[PDB]
Amino acid sequence: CDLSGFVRPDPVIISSPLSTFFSDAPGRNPIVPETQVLHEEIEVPGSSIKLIYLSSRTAGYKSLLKIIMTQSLVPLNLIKVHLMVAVEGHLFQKSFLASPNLAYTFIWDKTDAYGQKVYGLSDAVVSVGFEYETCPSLILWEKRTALLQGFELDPSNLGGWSLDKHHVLNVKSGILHKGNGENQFLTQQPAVITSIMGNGRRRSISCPSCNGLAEGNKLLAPVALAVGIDGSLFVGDFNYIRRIFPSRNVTSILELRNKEFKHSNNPAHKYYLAVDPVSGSLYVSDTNSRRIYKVKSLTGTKDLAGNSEVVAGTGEQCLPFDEARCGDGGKAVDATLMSPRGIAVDKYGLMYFVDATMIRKVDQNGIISTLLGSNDLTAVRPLSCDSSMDVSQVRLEWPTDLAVDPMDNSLYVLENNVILRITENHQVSIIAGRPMHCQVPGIDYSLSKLAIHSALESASAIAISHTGVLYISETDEKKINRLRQVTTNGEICLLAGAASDCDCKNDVNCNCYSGDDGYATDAILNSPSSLAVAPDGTIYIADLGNIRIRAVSKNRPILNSFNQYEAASPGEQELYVFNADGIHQYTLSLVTGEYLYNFTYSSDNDVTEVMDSNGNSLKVRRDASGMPRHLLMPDNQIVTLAVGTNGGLKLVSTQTLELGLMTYNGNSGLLATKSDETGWTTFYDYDHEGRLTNVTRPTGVVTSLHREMEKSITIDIENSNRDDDVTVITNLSSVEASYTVVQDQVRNSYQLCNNGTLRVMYANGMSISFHSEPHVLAGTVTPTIGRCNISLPMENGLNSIEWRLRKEQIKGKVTVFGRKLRVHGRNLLSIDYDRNIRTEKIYDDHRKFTLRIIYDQLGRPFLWLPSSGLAAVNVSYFFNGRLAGLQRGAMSERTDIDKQGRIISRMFADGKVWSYTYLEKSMVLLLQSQRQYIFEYDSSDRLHAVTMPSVARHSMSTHTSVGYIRNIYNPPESNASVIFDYSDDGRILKTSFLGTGRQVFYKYGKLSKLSEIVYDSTAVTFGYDETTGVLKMVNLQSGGFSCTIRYRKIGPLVDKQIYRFSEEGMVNARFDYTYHDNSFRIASIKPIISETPLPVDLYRYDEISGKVEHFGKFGVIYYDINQIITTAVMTLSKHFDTHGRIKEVQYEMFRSLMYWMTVQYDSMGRVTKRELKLGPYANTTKYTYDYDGDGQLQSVAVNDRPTWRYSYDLNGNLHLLNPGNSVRLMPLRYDLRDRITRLGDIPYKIDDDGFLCQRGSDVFEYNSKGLLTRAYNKANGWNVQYRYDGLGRRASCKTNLGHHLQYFYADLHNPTRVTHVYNHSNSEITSLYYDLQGHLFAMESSSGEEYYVASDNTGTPLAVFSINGLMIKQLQYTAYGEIYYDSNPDFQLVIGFHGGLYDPLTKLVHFTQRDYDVLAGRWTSPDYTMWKNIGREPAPFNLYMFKSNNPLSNELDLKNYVTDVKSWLVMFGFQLSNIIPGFPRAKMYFVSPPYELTESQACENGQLITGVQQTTERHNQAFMALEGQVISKRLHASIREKAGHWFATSTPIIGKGIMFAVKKGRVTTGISSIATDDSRKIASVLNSAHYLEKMHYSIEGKDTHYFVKIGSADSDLVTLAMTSGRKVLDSGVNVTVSQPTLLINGRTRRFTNIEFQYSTLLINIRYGLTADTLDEEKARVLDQARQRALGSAWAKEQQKARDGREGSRVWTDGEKQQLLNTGRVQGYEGYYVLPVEQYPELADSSSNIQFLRQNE
Amino acid sequence: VRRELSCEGYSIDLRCPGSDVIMIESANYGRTDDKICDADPFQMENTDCYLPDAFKIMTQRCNNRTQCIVVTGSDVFPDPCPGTYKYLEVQYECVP
Ligand SMILES: *[C@@H]1O[C@H](CO)[C@@H](O[C@@H]2O[C@H](CO)[C@@H](O[C@@H]3O[C@H](CO[C@H]4O[C@H](CO)[C@@H](O)[C@H](O[C@H]5O[C@H](CO)[C@@H](O)[C@H](O)[C@@H]5O)[C@@H]4O)[C@@H](O)[C@H](O[C@H]4O[C@H](CO)[C@@H](O)[C@H](O)[C@@H]4O[C@H]4O[C@H](CO)[C@@H](O)[C@H](O)[C@@H]4O[C@H]4O[C@H](CO)[C@@H](O)[C@H](O)[C@@H]4O)[C@@H]3O)[C@H](O)[C@H]2NC(C)=O)[C@H](O)[C@H]1NC(C)=O
Ligand SMILES: *[C@@H]1O[C@H](CO)[C@@H](O[C@@H]2O[C@H](CO)[C@@H](O)[C@H](O)[C@H]2NC(C)=O)[C@H](O)[C@H]1NC(C)=O
Ligand SMILES: *[C@@H]1O[C@H](CO)[C@@H](O[C@@H]2O[C@H](CO)[C@@H](O)[C@H](O)[C@H]2NC(C)=O)[C@H](O)[C@H]1NC(C)=O
Ligand SMILES: *[C@@H]1O[C@H](CO)[C@@H](O[C@@H]2O[C@H](CO)[C@@H](O)[C@H](O)[C@H]2NC(C)=O)[C@H](O)[C@H]1NC(C)=O
Ligand SMILES: *[C@@H]1O[C@H](CO)[C@@H](O)[C@H](O)[C@H]1NC(C)=O
Repeated sequence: CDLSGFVRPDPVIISSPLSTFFSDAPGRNPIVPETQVLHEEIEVPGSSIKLIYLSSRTAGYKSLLKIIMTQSLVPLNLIKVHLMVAVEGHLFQKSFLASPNLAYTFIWDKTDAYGQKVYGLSDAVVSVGFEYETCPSLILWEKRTALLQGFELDPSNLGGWSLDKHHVLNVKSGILHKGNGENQFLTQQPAVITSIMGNGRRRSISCPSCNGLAEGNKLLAPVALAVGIDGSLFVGDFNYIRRIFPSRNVTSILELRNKEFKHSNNPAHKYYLAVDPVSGSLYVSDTNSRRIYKVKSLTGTKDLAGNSEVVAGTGEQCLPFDEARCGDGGKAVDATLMSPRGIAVDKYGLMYFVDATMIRKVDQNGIISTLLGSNDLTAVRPLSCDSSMDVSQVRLEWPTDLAVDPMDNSLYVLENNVILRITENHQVSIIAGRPMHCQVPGIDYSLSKLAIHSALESASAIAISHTGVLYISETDEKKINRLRQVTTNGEICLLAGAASDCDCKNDVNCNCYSGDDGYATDAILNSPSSLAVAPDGTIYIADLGNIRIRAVSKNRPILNSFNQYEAASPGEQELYVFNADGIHQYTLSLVTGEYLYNFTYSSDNDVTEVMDSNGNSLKVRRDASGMPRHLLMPDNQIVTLAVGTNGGLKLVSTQTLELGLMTYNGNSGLLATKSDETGWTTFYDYDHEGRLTNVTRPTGVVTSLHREMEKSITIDIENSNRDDDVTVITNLSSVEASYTVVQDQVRNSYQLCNNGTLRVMYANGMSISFHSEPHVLAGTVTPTIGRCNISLPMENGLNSIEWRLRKEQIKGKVTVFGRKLRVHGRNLLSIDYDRNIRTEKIYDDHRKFTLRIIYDQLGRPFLWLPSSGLAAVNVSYFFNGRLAGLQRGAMSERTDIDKQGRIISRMFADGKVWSYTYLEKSMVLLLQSQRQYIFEYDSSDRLHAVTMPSVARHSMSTHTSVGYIRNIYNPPESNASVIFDYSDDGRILKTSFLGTGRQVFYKYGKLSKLSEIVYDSTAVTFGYDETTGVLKMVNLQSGGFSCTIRYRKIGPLVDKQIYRFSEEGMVNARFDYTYHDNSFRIASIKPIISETPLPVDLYRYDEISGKVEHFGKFGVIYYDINQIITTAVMTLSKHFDTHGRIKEVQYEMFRSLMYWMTVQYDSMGRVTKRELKLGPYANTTKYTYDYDGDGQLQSVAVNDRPTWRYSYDLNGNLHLLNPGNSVRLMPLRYDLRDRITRLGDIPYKIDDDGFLCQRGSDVFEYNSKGLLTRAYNKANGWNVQYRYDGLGRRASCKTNLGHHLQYFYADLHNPTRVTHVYNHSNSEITSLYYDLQGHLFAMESSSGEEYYVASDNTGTPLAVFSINGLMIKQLQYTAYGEIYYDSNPDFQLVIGFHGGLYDPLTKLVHFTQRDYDVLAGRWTSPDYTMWKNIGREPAPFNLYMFKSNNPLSNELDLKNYVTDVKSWLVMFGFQLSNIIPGFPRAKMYFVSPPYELTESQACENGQLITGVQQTTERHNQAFMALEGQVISKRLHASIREKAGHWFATSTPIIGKGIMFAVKKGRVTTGISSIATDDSRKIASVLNSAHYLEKMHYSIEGKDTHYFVKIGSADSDLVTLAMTSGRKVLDSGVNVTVSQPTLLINGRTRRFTNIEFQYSTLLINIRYGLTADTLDEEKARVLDQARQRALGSAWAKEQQKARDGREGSRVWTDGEKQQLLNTGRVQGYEGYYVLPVEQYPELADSSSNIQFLRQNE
Repeated sequence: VRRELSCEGYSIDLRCPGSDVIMIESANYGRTDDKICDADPFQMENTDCYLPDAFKIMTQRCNNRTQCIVVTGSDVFPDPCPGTYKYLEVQYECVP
């Protein structure tokens, strides 16, 4: 049979991706979506080294190969399809029937044919056969290659787990397996180009000293290349044929007598080489001599000129139309040749060659024949673009090179910029190049990665690797000098040779030789003439133009002079040293060069000790077999390790704590369950391929991963509790790995290219391109991001950041490592480390900034020496390398530790000493004033209780609930619980105050971003753009009132901000922003308030530092750390001391001094003296401050005369003060919960939530969000109402006395800063101007008026000066901010004490999150978030005290000791955030902003759900890093922190070893081996139940969850072993079985009820038989909640009438009296404001109820 | 005393507050340090590059003025060291 023009099989082979992705925080997110890998961790006490688990480092994690052999269209005669897969000796064979879209997925167990484990990377050979109906005997075969990942090496040998810092190198496959889960496939990195022979200079024709070393050995003209069976490279060096041995030595083997020095670069004198695979014989074919030769001796004899034997040809050229057909049919020796060109030798030993325009054969017998028979012009048909025709129909025009495919055994011919293939069945087809037959319009879609669709530009040579990869040489000799690669799939790409800007042949001032010892794609080649593939896959190039032989090799670590391998991580700034076997010896600092970790092993190469730089040794105590027994921690603590019979780490524990408890799936090594000390068990489910499919948590939340492996691999990520579905699409090609992260219609693109480029194309419009370069210290083996090109969707949106690395070597050793940061060719900063003197110099390019960081003998930074005569910062360390003390001049804070490493003492420079005593899980903190704080902990170091010096005990607990983790704080002797509900990922879901019923609900949308905030009768919605994913709208809706904020963005940057209101009198606002060309810097702000355009404010910056040089009408001058704000009229000079604290302020107007202040501090930075002159002619007032034993303000003297006295409680409550200007000493009273009850004679009322309720006759109304909505005094006849935006900021203030103001926030960098004020009584806009410290200094009116404000050290306005330099207002405040003097009370100032919004009626100063009471000297509400970190950082505290009772000094923090480059730069005025895009801006907040506000700014940042998103972030963070080493500035012990777990964990109902899942409201349970019998009983009862979604409430303090079961309770009652009543389980869990009878809306119903309860957690199950059971329970729980909401609302309404307070509705005298006597009002009923149908969570909320009559 | 410095081809900006005027204290166009204004190895080859007329040029262009802008280059200053990457370093005061 003869098959001609038949459809060849074109299979699509898709291999499972390499495990390159890992998690940045395995404790926060263990899921790696793309590779479906589980990345877990176990933190161990006594060390920073963690235990890591990676699911890909197991036997169960198989290698996949999806082979799509047929498409939707099947050829007519096709009947059978055959498949062959060859991996490491295995041969899989399967036969299939012809069907559309026929595919098979091959699964590899990572073993060889002998059943032994295969490590690293393997090559798979896929063969697809097509059997036609015309011929059943013959099958059309096609061979393709695929890369499969084998077994990963296990360095640590700890039951499948590894030590965080312990790595291993696979020497054969070139893979770095890091202990943290990071895999670096070094061979997959950009290919390296090196010179293996030649020096760019010509040798003499005689070849003197040609027998020596290959490197640098002079060549003449390399025209031909061929690799021998030995691995030797035969070089056709024009006159001589030279053999390069694997020992890198050269010996001349043959001399060609017909070669002359003149014809070196002549194309007529070009010859071709070929090696026979049978016997290593080298064949030579000279076109000029018209013959073919064979080298006799490959070692080289004495007579080199006669070391050849004639194979074919006599020497005479035969005519094109020869009668005898140039001797065909007879012996090759006797035959004549036209012009022999390229030669190739078959697998069987058959020799093929190009003879002018035909292919001729020379068989084993020596008989010459013709394969591609010419002169048959009639039977010749023009070249078919799609189909494959026989040899007889093919005509060759100018053929040159020839090569055999070592995989196919097919012949490849290079013919007139087209590569053709001759199969063993004599079938010809186009493999690469576009002929003129179908040039244009042959293909309508134009550009594609296929070789058939890509045209060849002046091709010169071809080579085929053993993997069937074709390499094509292209030389124009001018600009095109490149090497292209054609993979088995038929894709073409550039392998070597960048496009040269210069002409190599014509231009005299040209150098076409570069890129050597670097990356191949960056290198510039010159006239490549021949190619050859080495056994290891390296490609040799005969670079004729540069008289060299260049090698394109796989990126690999090279054995150094010490017989060691070196790899590095630039992101971690570490260098790893391995022995000849790839075993981890040391970890050194890539910057410092100091040893960080030393690894010592046992006799069996099992790691036994990890020794850090500080002398901390983590010993692994092992058995003779190498089995781990336990870990001996640096503090001599024993961590017990139990390895199961399956070989998996079963238990990790201390003498008290159970750190980890694990179970695995058989012998696969796949982690099935993982438990901790709290009893929290996570369940992991995998498919038969060992890919993670489900992750189930005790909360009932299931994370599901679904894989669809087609032409592109798609992974779908779903969560049972959210609608945030994320899908990752992966497209792997020859050029790049293309990733697309999809969230609805929001698509983010990621491209990991072969050249080392990482490209991100965000949905917002911004694109980032990271470019790799070989590291200056570690070489080509480690690519580093040295360039970052940013693009914004605007006119001049191109930005560029660069890192320029350098080195200084003295006697071959690294002395200095320099790094320079550049923006658009300008140096901004340089960080250089000198290893000889151990100093790190950080310096500016213009003599403005200089910082030296001194490192000790252990390689730790200990001294910071700044410029401008500033106080140096120095630190102390303990033996274990932990920070002991800190010092900055006269200021110091030291600590002392236990033998256990616990802090026992804390010493301050003023002599203050705190003692820490440890007694049975409790720690007692005692101060010298004998004030005592007791902190009671868990075994997990989480707070149980806190006892104050007043002996009042506060209690806390944390518990796993249904869909979240509940955190409860209970005040002393109170049931008024404060609850913070968090999701499994650590996001806030609900904030509850059980005292009055205050609730804030947080909802998350499809983009996994904040979508809704619900509190009381208010709903706040966050709208995002459907395509870009950016925050477009923020809308607050409270009944009739609507406040909308709208944004327009240029990528992630705001260019427009709109304020819109639904109210009648309220005015709207618009702010237009422009950005400076090629930057992220704001250039202008143009406001439009009430359709009245205001003047534009221009911003000018220093391009080298980011310093604001001009803002509005104000100019800024910087000298050292001091600043001057200037105008033609005013000059504001700010002087700072050596500690960076303000020492002098000078305010001049019209060259006259208006205001001056001088501040003096003690050793600890407390304000001790303040001198003030308010006005040009006024006297100077001196204020002196004295502090008590605890640093609390004791007294204030005016001109050395005592005026104010302050005294404090044991709890720090201010219980004695001189109010305002008074000489009289007034006492303040407090309850057990530290809430104020009286101030002198005035009574105070604080509600059960901790919020200010009343101050005498003043009534304050705080909402669920903690915002003051209304305040009034009936006796004084005043009322004030406030409105807020969706971000929690005050939008308006309106009084009953005529006052009405509106506030606007135009500053994008300071979103809580009031920039504009609209006054309704005069319709004028006031522009507020703030200095570099954030203090108000100037004002501008829309009327044309200008005001100049004198503000103190805290930002408090003390005086106002007019446009003509006249003091119009002067204020005098007490230390706690109470005004006692005002020269002009009619001049209304918006900003008051500490920069906040002061209200003269309420006497409260507003800050976006908290309100401050000036009369009491405290906050009006507690900050309950203090409880989250008080356990980790124990210190004296009070929930209400203001600035630790030191109101005039900056709050004492460890941030006062400057130990980081970014913080030192901020002091000097530098703003790196303005010059480096994405760099974090220094926070300028006194009061922390609300959650939604900080979230609205950070939502524009790239998501971190997928592995490619985390890879991108690593690239970004490593690029922003400044110091080579950063210190851990913490004077407290490290605590193991869990997501959403704040306090001591309560015993769960869902026990340890129990699986619990809630999918679409349906309950499913599972059981593991460790689960107790009583825990299995609860699981059995809860299985198949239906959860009442969104209908869970806090009833009588109980976290109640409702469930239903369709059937009988009989089966479950047998399980519980009870009939009725209450039963207590071994865990302590209460089981209550009852048959209640409920009356719901007239209907009577009786049912069996099973209730599970522990502490506040309550799980309720209702039994029924009908289908309406779920609907009946839903109607029952909503009616019971409606009764609670109505019961509470009427009670609160009755209480308002009793107290004499204003009610929710206006009641008549009769209605009010009816409410007082009965409790209800006739004709009136409570109705929901926000519908219960859309908001079922507010069903029991009294603040969502309104009283209305039937008239509506 | 106030200080300004700019690398070759870049302008130097001098500004005084209100009605105060510039007075040049010292000036040099050239190279006196090996770390100032980073460039190729050829930059640090000469740290003794001085222009005596730099003081005179700055004095004439900036004295008695509220503000001054001068470009660090061949258009305003002669070349004291061809081949070496230069900078303009100035010390000045603001006087009535
Ligand atoms: C929102 O918009 C609201 C507007 O819709 C806005 O409310 C308005 O705010 C302005 C500015 O604060 C208010 O104006 C002030 O009114 C003061 C009250 O004085 C009245 O009573 C006196 C009798 O007791 C009358 O003599 C006096 O008559 C004057 O004003 C008439 C206009 O109504 C005019 O026809 C007369 O000829 C006469 O000039 C008035 O009826 C007033 O005292 C105050 O003036 C001072 O403040 C100005 C700057 O704000 C200075 O420029 C001016 O010179 C005044 O300063 C003097 O007094 C201060 C207080 O005592 C001192 O601190 C100063 O040092 C200075 O004192 C020297 O001079 C005195 C003589 O001038 C002398 O006696 C002293 O010994 C000393 O030598 C100003 O005009 C206006 O009332 C408010 N309007 C309304 C309708 O409500 C609101 O504030 C806005 N809110 C926000 C947040 O922006
Ligand atoms: C910072 O450096 C100072 C030296 O300037 C250290 O002060 C010395 O501390 C020792 C105790 O270790 C005293 O005996 C010396 O009298 C001090 N030296 C002098 C004369 O100043 C200081 O300890 C360092 N601070 C920290 C916290 O490391
Ligand atoms: C805190 O404790 C109080 C008192 O024990 C609880 O209030 C009682 O609640 C029941 C049932 O709702 C009512 O019948 C009583 O009239 C209430 N007592 C009074 C007079 O207040 C309150 O529910 C508890 N709250 C929490 C958060 O558990
Ligand atoms: C199981 O139920 C019992 C009885 O309802 C709970 O015990 C009571 O707890 C309160 C508060 O701690 C005490 O004031 C009572 O004295 C206890 N009553 C009795 C009769 O024991 C018990 O706390 C429940 N178990 C859990 C862990 O929630
Ligand atoms: C390689 O050549 C050098 C001369 O350059 C010679 O000294 C040496 O012995 C040779 N080494 C080998 C591999 O035999």
